[PDB]
Amino acid sequence: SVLYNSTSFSTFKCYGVSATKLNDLCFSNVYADSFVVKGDDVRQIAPG
Amino acid sequence: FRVVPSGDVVRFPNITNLCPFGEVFNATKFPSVYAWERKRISNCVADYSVLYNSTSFSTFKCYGVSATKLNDLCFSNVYADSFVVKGDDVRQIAPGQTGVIADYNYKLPDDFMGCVLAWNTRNIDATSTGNYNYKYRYLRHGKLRPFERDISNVPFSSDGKPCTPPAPNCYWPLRGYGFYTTSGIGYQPYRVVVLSFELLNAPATVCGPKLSTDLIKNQCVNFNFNGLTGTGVLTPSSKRFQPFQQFGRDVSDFTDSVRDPKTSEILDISPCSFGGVSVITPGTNASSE
Amino acid sequence: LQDVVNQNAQALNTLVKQLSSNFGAISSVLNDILSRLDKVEAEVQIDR
Amino acid sequence: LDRCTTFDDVQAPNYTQHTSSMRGVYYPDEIFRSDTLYLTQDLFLPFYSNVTGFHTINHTFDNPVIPFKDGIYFAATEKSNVVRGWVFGSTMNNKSQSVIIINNSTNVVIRACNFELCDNPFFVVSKPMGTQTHTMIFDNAFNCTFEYISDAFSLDVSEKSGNFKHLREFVFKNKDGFLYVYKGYQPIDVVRDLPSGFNTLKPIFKLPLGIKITNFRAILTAFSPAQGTWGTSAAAYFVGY
Ligand SMILES: *[C@@H]1O[C@H](CO)[C@@H](O[C@@H]2O[C@H](CO)[C@@H](O[C@@H]3O[C@H](CO)[C@@H](O)[C@H](O)[C@@H]3O)[C@H](O)[C@H]2NC(C)=O)[C@H](O)[C@H]1NC(C)=O
Ligand SMILES: *[C@@H]1O[C@H](CO)[C@@H](O[C@@H]2O[C@H](CO)[C@@H](O[C@@H]3O[C@H](CO)[C@@H](O)[C@H](O)[C@@H]3O)[C@H](O)[C@H]2NC(C)=O)[C@H](O)[C@H]1NC(C)=O
Ligand SMILES: *[C@@H]1O[C@H](CO)[C@@H](O[C@@H]2O[C@H](CO)[C@@H](O[C@@H]3O[C@H](CO)[C@@H](O)[C@H](O)[C@@H]3O)[C@H](O)[C@H]2NC(C)=O)[C@H](O)[C@H]1NC(C)=O
Ligand SMILES: *[C@@H]1O[C@H](CO)[C@@H](O[C@@H]2O[C@H](CO)[C@@H](O)[C@H](O)[C@H]2NC(C)=O)[C@H](O)[C@H]1NC(C)=O
Ligand SMILES: *[C@@H]1O[C@H](CO)[C@@H](O[C@@H]2O[C@H](CO)[C@@H](O)[C@H](O)[C@H]2NC(C)=O)[C@H](O)[C@H]1NC(C)=O
Ligand SMILES: *[C@@H]1O[C@H](CO)[C@@H](O[C@@H]2O[C@H](CO)[C@@H](O)[C@H](O)[C@H]2NC(C)=O)[C@H](O)[C@H]1NC(C)=O
Ligand SMILES: *[C@@H]1O[C@H](CO)[C@@H](O[C@@H]2O[C@H](CO)[C@@H](O)[C@H](O)[C@H]2NC(C)=O)[C@H](O)[C@H]1NC(C)=O
Ligand SMILES: CCCCC/C=C\C/C=C/CCCCCCCC(=O)O
Ligand SMILES: *[C@@H]1O[C@H](CO)[C@@H](O)[C@H](O)[C@H]1NC(C)=O
Ligand SMILES: *[C@@H]1O[C@H](CO)[C@@H](O)[C@H](O)[C@H]1NC(C)=O
Ligand SMILES: *[C@@H]1O[C@H](CO)[C@@H](O)[C@H](O)[C@H]1NC(C)=O
Ligand SMILES: *[C@@H]1O[C@H](CO)[C@@H](O)[C@H](O)[C@H]1NC(C)=O
Ligand SMILES: *[C@@H]1O[C@H](CO)[C@@H](O)[C@H](O)[C@H]1NC(C)=O
Repeated sequence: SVLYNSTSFSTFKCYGVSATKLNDLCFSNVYADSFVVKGDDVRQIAPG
Repeated sequence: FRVVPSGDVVRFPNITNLCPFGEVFNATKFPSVYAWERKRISNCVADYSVLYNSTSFSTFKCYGVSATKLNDLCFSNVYADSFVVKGDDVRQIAPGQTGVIADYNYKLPDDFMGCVLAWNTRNIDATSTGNYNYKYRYLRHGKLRPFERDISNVPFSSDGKPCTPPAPNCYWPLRGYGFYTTSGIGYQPYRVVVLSFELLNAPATVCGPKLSTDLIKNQCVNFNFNGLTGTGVLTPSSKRFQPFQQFGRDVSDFTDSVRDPKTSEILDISPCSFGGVSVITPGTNASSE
Repeated sequence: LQDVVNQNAQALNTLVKQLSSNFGAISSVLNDILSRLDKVEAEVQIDR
Repeated sequence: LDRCTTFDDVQAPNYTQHTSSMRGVYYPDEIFRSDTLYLTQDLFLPFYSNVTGFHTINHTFDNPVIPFKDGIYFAATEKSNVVRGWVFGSTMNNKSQSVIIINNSTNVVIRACNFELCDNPFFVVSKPMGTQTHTMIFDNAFNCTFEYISDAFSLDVSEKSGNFKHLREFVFKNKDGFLYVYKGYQPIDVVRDLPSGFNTLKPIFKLPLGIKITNFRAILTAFSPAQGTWGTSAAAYFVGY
């Protein structure tokens, strides 16, 4: 929730878990991958 | 023994006025999301094709019903909710979302039935100097429940105790959108309308554009009562519905009785095919009779 | 003999009553399904 | 009486205990059924639950703030129309939205606003004349979001004597921004208690208020023998969860 005052996301999608349960869980072996793409290429960042 | 229908019956209520598409979608003013507004819709014809010549919707999504069936149904207990959000926030107006809007401003139920519409309004709601009249809440203790609104303006502290605005760890909970003419699409204003209703379980007074016919009795026909379609034989009934009841059901959950929406007469509905049939043959090798 | 009769009748009546189960579909009424949904999703519900 | 007053020398409530008796059943949906048994799961009042009684008599004028929890069953036994409605809310002041549902002498009024609620809301009726004189529910209202006014009628507001004659039952629920209201009625002839029996309630309202409801208070009637002096008439109402 600290992000609410500083960031706005055009895309936010979650797989394997409901977005409304995130606050009630603990997560194992967490990694974050970062990069930059073009606007039309964002849709390609998804399974399949 | 099988019987096929030989007729067609359509029964809708007496409706003359067109629904207030102009009032809803063309209103001069829209409210802030944190103070979203609700309006009842009743006793009108929902002929939405009239919008085709005046409106273009960036977002249109329906839940609980197929968009291609809307013209053939009648809707019960219809409300329309209106407010304004940012371009990046539109995605949050959907069941099971998280974020500032879905948490503190406006939330839909998990079993939502209805439709969501949204369109860009930069030319109307954005100015070169920046328009700050639209606001949203970004601080709150706990999340809103579905279709709940909070319009308080109490100063906010994480500790939870009362504080005075000019003091550390004390903030005003409402913030203003900044809508500029030169902003990017993600920071441009959008107008949103959310329609909610129920289907085929109770009385209705909003319907699609359809022509009603006469009532045919004691004959296997196709029928459509207030959007509920089927095949059967209609007879007069001795059951007495209460004013809030529109359909009756048997132990198999089959719809076996209905109140006519024009005369208020109660009708029983019965299946067409009925009866046992047997075939006696001496053998196809011997005869075909 | 009485319970033979009763067993037969109960079996048939239970068969009639069991038509009210959803089996995981949005409804147990084919007419409701076909009045609300288009063919593609109606097919899934009817298959259930 | 232009503003709202506080009664002086009022006895504290006695939260008398009673039991429900197969009361509080309502129609679960709008589908017609007959000659059948139907199993369903919902918010119901369990048989023989403990209920709390509140009384107006002599110098006892019971109208505390009562928790709402997950829904309410509210039954009034009376003979002279003392209980007139309710106020539902969370903080019960002008810091949040509250909804008033009242039956004044001529109309049923429902309003959702920021109310400057008065801790002692009541109607005033003159014993010698039998006419309603004042209403003192709230001092101010603003930011109103919902209003409903029914067709006009006439009520017998005069005081009566004898045994309690009318039992009026209500069920209140709050779900997805809607306040469900169910109602039922019975003629009775009793003295003090809540009669035992069975009676199904019917839906009346489904109000699209969209407010948080955690507390509620009842609105009562005060019978004044003379201008300035405050009196009461016998009446009882009972609450269950
Ligand atoms: C029927 O009896 C039950 C108990 O058998 C009563 O429910 C009890 O109500 C009290 C008063 O609100 C509850 O106490 C409060 O609960 C919480 C947790 O502490 C909090 O709000 C307060 O600090 C206070 O303790 C109590 O928990 C509750 N008991 C149970 C088991 O739920 C009920 O009120 C009776 N029915 C009536 C009076 O109509
Ligand atoms: C019970 O409550 C109802 C609802 O508030 C009261 O009726 C309303 O009374 C007000 C005045 O107190 C009326 O306002 C005025 O009415 C006329 C309209 O031509 C005119 O003088 C003003 O323009 C103003 O609107 C209001 O119309 C009226 N509402 C209705 C629906 O009739 C009623 O008086 C209350 N009864 C008692 C015994 O207090
Ligand atoms: C709920 O009621 C409150 C209290 O009345 C409303 O707040 C008030 O809203 C007005 C109208 O927008 C604010 O405008 C003020 O008016 C003049 C100039 O027009 C001047 O005092 C200020 O520059 C300002 O523009 C007013 O400040 C504000 N008052 C307070 C004490 O907060 C509020 O709008 C209502 N909420 C809803 C959702 O209707
Ligand atoms: C959220 O961000 C806002 C905007 O930056 C913060 O409010 C600003 O605070 C600064 C520092 O005091 C002021 O100079 C600005 O005028 C404020 N902007 C306003 C009031 O619109 C706010 O403090 C942040 N909140 C939290 C909890 O960090
Ligand atoms: C649909 O909208 C169009 C565009 O506004 C309407 O056609 C215009 O009609 C006005 C009034 O006669 C003319 O001045 C314009 O020149 C027309 N625009 C054209 C022809 O491109 C049209 O009448 C509307 N249709 C309906 C059925 O309302
Ligand atoms: C809907 O309109 C129809 C058509 O006018 C009404 O049906 C007629 O009502 C009149 C007045 O009672 C009768 O004399 C006629 O016999 C009815 N039938 C026809 C074919 O005219 C009907 O009452 C209206 N329904 C409602 C609910 O207002
Ligand atoms: C909301 O209610 C409170 C409490 O009754 C009101 O507080 C009063 O405010 C006025 C104006 O400042 C003072 O003169 C009074 O002394 C305060 N208390 C009382 C008991 O009257 C408050 O004004 C109400 N309204 C608002 C908008 O805050
Ligand atoms: C003015 C209030 C209307 C109330 C709606 C009535 C009934 C229930 C729903 C009807 C569907 C209307 C949505 C039309 C969308 C147009 C789509 C487009 O143009 O791409
Ligand atoms: C992000 O980095 C910028 C650049 O240093 C800095 O000004 C800002 O405070 C940081 N935090 C946020 C929330 O943007
Ligand atoms: C909408 O409102 C505008 C502004 O008043 C008006 O010009 C227009 O005719 C209305 N109707 C449509 C379909 O835009
Ligand atoms: C099959 O065919 C003949 C000619 O129809 C029929 O009469 C005869 O009974 C059959 N043959 C047998 C049963 O062997
Ligand atoms: C209230 O209860 C007390 C005991 O707690 C009893 O002594 C008293 O008489 C009661 N008063 C009334 C008015 O019922
Ligand atoms: C009320 O007052 C009357 C008259 O004095 C008295 O007889 C009666 O007992 C009182 N009732 C209660 C509950 O105090």
